Amino acid sequence: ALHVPKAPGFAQMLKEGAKHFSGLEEAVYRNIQACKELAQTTRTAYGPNGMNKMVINHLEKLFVTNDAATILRELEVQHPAAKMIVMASHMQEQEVGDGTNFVLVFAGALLELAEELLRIGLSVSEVIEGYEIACRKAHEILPNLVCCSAKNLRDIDEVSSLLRTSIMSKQYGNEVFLAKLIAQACVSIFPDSGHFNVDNIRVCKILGSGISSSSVLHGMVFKKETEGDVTSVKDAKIAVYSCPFDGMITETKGTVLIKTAEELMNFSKGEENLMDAQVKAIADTGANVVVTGGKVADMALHYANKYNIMLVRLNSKWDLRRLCKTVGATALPRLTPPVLEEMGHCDSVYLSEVGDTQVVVFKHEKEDGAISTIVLRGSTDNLMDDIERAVDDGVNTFKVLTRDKRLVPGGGATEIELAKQITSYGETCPGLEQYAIKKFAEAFEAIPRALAENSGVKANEVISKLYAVHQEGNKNVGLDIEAEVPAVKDMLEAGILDTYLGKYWAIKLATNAAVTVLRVDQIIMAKPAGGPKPPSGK
Amino acid sequence: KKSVAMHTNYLSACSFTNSDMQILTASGDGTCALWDVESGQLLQSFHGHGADVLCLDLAPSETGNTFVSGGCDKKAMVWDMRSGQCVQAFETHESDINSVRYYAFASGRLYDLRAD
Amino acid sequence: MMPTPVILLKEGTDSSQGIPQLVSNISACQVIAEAVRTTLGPRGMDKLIVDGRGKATISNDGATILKLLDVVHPAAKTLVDIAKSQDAEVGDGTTSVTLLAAEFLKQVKPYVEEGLHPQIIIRAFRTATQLAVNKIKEIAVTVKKADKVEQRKLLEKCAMTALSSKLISQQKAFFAKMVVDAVMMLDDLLQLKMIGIKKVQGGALEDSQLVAGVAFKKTFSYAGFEMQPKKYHNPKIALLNVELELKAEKDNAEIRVHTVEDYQAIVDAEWNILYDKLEKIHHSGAKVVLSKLPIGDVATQYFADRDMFCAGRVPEEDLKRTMMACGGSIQTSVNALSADVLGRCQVFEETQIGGERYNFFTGCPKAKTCTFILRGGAEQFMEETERSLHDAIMIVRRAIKNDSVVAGGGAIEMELSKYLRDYSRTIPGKQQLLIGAYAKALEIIPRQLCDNAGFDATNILNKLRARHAQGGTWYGVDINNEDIADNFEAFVWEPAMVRINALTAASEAACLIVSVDETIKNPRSTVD
Ligand SMILES: Nc1ncnc2c1ncn2[C@@H]1O[C@H](COP(=O)(O)OP(=O)(O)O)[C@@H](O)[C@H]1O
Ligand SMILES: Nc1ncnc2c1ncn2[C@@H]1O[C@H](COP(=O)(O)OP(=O)(O)O)[C@@H](O)[C@H]1O
Ligand SMILES: [Mg+2]
Ligand SMILES: [Mg+2]
Repeated sequence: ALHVPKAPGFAQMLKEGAKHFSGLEEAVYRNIQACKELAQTTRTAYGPNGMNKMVINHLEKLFVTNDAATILRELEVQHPAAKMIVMASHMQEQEVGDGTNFVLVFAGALLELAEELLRIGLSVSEVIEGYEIACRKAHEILPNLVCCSAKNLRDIDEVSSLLRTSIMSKQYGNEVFLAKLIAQACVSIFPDSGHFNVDNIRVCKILGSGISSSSVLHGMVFKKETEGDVTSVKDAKIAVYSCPFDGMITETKGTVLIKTAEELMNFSKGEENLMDAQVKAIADTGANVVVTGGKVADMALHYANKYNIMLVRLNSKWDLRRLCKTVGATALPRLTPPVLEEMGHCDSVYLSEVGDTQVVVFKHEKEDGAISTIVLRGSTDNLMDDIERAVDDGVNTFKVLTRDKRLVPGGGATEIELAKQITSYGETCPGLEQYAIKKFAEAFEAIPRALAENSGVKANEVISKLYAVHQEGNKNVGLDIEAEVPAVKDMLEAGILDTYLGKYWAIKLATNAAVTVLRVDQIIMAKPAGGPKPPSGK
Repeated sequence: KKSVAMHTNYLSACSFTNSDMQILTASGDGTCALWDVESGQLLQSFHGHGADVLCLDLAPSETGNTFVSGGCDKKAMVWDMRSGQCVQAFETHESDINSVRYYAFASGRLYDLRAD
Repeated sequence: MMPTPVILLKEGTDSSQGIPQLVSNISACQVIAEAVRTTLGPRGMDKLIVDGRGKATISNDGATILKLLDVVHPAAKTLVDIAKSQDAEVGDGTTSVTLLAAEFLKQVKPYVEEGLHPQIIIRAFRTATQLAVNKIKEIAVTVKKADKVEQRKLLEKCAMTALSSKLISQQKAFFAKMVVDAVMMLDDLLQLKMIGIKKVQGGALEDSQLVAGVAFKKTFSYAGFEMQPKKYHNPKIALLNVELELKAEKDNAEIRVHTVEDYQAIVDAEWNILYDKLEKIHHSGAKVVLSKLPIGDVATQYFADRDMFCAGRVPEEDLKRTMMACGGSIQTSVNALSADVLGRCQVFEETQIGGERYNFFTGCPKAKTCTFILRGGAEQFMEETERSLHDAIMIVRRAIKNDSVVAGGGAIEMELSKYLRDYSRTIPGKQQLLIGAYAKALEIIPRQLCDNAGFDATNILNKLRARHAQGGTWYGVDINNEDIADNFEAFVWEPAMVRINALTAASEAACLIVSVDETIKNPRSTVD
C-alpha cells in the first residue's frame, strides 16, 4: 500500500517517453493557458507605443523588433497549441503582411473567453458554433465600416499618407520620412498594368550615416567592384551574359592533341587571337558595359580593358535576372555579340563608395523602371534590419491597397464598432449560442485595451468612452495616443486607417485558429527525439 | 603481391616507385631502403637522417632517380639514385613532418628546388 | 509560477522584462564606455588586449579596442556597432560616440527609474539631436575662397588635431604633412587602396618616408637575379600578368609523337615559345619587368644577360599602384607591347631598409598613388602607427570633400550644451528635464579630457560654462596650460561631419537601447 500502479489498458501500453492528455482539464484548459501565455508574451509590442524586444535565437543572432511574426519566428515555441497560433500568424503574414499581432491578441482573447464559457457550463460544440456564427456576422458587418478608399495610387502625397499608418506602429518617432521613401519607391514601380510585384522593390543596407540619410534609387545597387580598369560609364549599353566571360569549352572532355611543333607553337597564340576577336566583336556593337554570371578569364579581362569595357561579375543568378529586368537586357547563354533588342540601356553605371563599402550602381534618370532600390543608412545593423522590416510592411500594405482599395478606421475604432454591433446582434439571438456570440464580441476589446496599456493610460476609461461615443453614433472614433490622459478622437481626420483586407483576413484566421484549438480533445505526444532536424527541412 | 617482409623494424611508409620495377621503403631507424621487385635484392640503403622517416615521395614525371624523405629530424632532404647522396636538404620544418606532397614539394611550407 | 506539465517555450529560455532589465542595459553600456574611457584626448593612454592565441594588440583607437573586446551583452553590442559605424562613415571619433551614448543613457537612467515612459525620452533625444545637428551646421566655420595654400593649411591642422592623441603625437606635424601630401595626389575618388602602407621593422619614426611613386618588398628572387643591375636612370616598366616559365602549354594538353625528330622538335618548340615571349618583352624597349605570375630562373637569367630587371609574383595591389604611378597597363599577353602600355619612372632602385630589400619607383610626375614606409621598434608599434595614419587619412579625405570645421577640445559640445539648455528653458516642462539631461550629457567629453589630463574637471567645466554663457563659441580645454583657451585660435580643428555623425549615432543607439523593454535568450543549440 505504498504505490499507485498504472491502470490496465492504454496507460500501461503507452511508451516510456510518451504523454497522453485527455479531457477538459488535462487538454483544453492547458492549451488555452499556453495560447494565453503566448499572447501575453507578444502583447506589449502592439501599436505605435509598442516596445522593441531583443530576441536571441539559438545561433546568438540579435533581433530587436516589435514585429510579432519575426518575434514568433525567432522564438523556440514548443507547445503545439501555441504552434497552431504561430502558424496562423505566419499565414496572416504571408497572405497580407500586417496584422500578425492582431491575430495573436484576438486568438488569445477568444481562447480565454472560451475557457470562461466552458467553466460556466457551455459545451465545446456550442462555443464553437457561437464563435463561427459571430465570425460570419463580423464578416458581414465589416464592409459597412469602410470609411474611405485609396481612389488613386500613382500619386505620391496621398500614397505616402495611406502608407504612414502601416509604418507608424513601427518606427513611431519618424514615420513621415519612411512613408515618403516607400511611397516614392512603390510609385516608381507599379506601371500602367495593374499587377504590382513586391520583389521589384530592393533594399540595400549601407552602414554609417543614420537612417535619416536613406534614399531611393531608380535602379539596382550591388556591393561589388569592377573587375576591369573602367569604373564609370555615362551612356551604358550593358550586355548581360549568363555564361562565364571566357572561351567556352566542350562539355564532354577537353584534350589538346598536339602532334607537330607548329601546332604547339601556334595553339596559345590562336586561342588568344580568338579571345581578342570575340571581345572586339562584342565591343563593336557599342556595348561599353559587360555583366557576366560566371568567372572572368585573364585574357578576356585584358582584351576588355583594351577596348574600354566596364566589367561587373554577379555571382547570384537572382541578381542577374533582376538586373536584366531593370536594364531591359536578355542574359545571353553564349558569348556572342548582342543584337539591338537584347542589349540593355542604363543612363549611368559607375563605381561608388558609400560610407565604407564599395558599390556598383546601375542608375536610371527617368522616374520609372522595372526595379527600384532603397538604400538604407544607419548606425547599427539591427536598426537597419528593423527599418527593412518596416519597409517590407509598407510595401505589403501598398500591394494590399492595389488588390483592394477599401479602408477602415484604426486605433480600435473598427474593433469597438464591431464589438458593439456583434453584442447587439447576440442580444437578439435566443439559445445558448448567445453567450458565445457575446464573448466573441467582447474579445474585440483586447485591441483597444492593448493599445491603451502600451500607451500608458487606463484601458477601462478609454473603452467606456469609446462605447459612449460609438453609442452616440460616431463610428470613426478611436484611441488618441497623443495624450497623457484617456482621450479619444476621430480617426478619419487623423488619417489613421487600416486596410479592409488586413482586418478581414486577420479576423478569419484568428477565428479559425481559435476554433481549431478548441476542437482538440485528446493529445498524444511522442517522446521528443534527438534527431538533427527532420529531413524535409534539410 | 611482393610481401617481401625483409625488415628488422616497422615500415613508416612503403611507397611503390613510379617505375613499375622497384619499391622504396624507409625503416623505423630513419634509413631509407630501395628494393628490386624482380630480383629481391636491396639495391642501396640511405644513411643519415637518424630519426625515423615519415614520408616518401618519388619524382612525379617518372624519373625514378630522385626522391624526398622527411621524418622526426625536422628535415626535408632529397636523394639521388645515381649517386646515393643527399643532394638537397631543407630546414624550415620544426615538428615531426607527417605527410609530404610533391608538386618543388609541399610538406607539413612550400619548398622550391630551383632556389632552396 | 507553476510547473505547467507541458511548457510553452523550450527549457532554458531566459527572459528579463521591465524596468530592471533596462537599468541593467544602461549599466552594461556604462561598463563598455569605461573600457575605452581613458583613451580620449592628447593625454589618453593605450590599451593592451591579448587574444587566446597569445597575440597582443595595443591601440588608442576606440573601435579597435571595442572590437578586440568580445562583448556578448545584447544591449552593450550596440555601442560597439555604433563605434564601427563611426569608423566606417568618418574614421575618427570612435571613442566619442561610445562616451556620448553611455552618458545619454546614464543621464536618463534616473528618469527611467521613476517609470517615465520610454517614448517620451526617445522623442526628447530625437528633438535634441536634430537641434544639435542644425546648430553644428549653422555655426561651423567654412572658408569660401578656394585658396590652395589656405586649404593645405586647413588640412594640415585637421590632420594634426586628429593625430595629437596617439603615440606619434610627438611627430604629429611631420606625419600630418605626409598625410596631406599623400591625399592631395589621389585623383578623384580618394581610394584607400591607392595609398600603400609598408611597415619595416627598425629605425625611428623620423626615418619613416612617403614615396612619390610605389615601393614594395623584394619577392623571392631566383638564381641569377643578383647579376641584374639594381639602378636605372630612365627605365621603361613592363607591367605584365604572365607566367614566364618552362611549363606545359595547357593542363589538358597532351603530345603524341612517333619519331625522335618530332620529339626534338617539340622540345625546341617549347624552348622557342619561352624565348619568343622573352624576346618580345626585350624588344619592347623595357628595362624593368614586373609580373603578377611567377617568373622562372630561365627568364631571370635571360633578363640578367640583357642588363634588365625582373620581379615575379608581385602582389596585385602593388601592380595596381605601379600602374597608377608609372602610367602603364597590365598585359596578360606580350604579343602587342607598344609604348602605350609601358610604364615610365625617373629612377628605379633597390635599397636595403632595416634588413629588407625594397624596390623604389620614384620621380613619377603624374603619379596617382603613394606609399608610406613606416619604421618602428616592434610590429605592434608599426601597426598602431598605421592605425593613427589611417585616422588622419580618413579625416583629410573628409575635409577634402567638405571643408567645414569646428573647434575641438570640447568647445563645440559646450556651445551645443549651452544652446540646448537655452532651448529647454522655454518648453512646457516634461521634455525640458530630458533636454536638459541631454545638454548635461553633452559635457562628458571636456570632463573626460580634464580627467585624463589630471586636471580638476569641475573648475574647468565651470569656467567653460561661464565663458560660453558670457560670449565665446570656440573656448575649450587647454591641456598644456591647465586652463581654457579659444581652441579655434589654437588650431584645434575638427570637421563638422565628425561631430554630426557622432551625435547622430549616439542618439540612435540611445533611442534603440531605451526602446527595448524585454530581452529573451533562447537556449544554446549544439554547445559541443
Ligand atoms: N497613430 C495611431 N494612433 C492610434 N492607433 C494606431 C496609430 N497607428 C496605428 N494604430 C493602431 O495600431 C495597430 C497596428 O498594430 P501593429 O503593431 O501594426 O500590429 P500588427 O503588425 O499585427 O498590425 C492598428 O490596429 C492601428 O489601429
Ligand atoms: N590639442 C588638443 N587640445 C584639446 N583637445 C584635443 C586636442 N586634440 C584633440 N583633442 C580632443 O580629443 C578628442 C578626440 O580624441 P581622439 O582619441 O584623438 O579621437 P577619438 O575620439 O577617435 O578617440 C576630440 O574631442 C578633441 O576635442
Ligand atoms: Mg502592423
Ligand atoms: Mg581622434
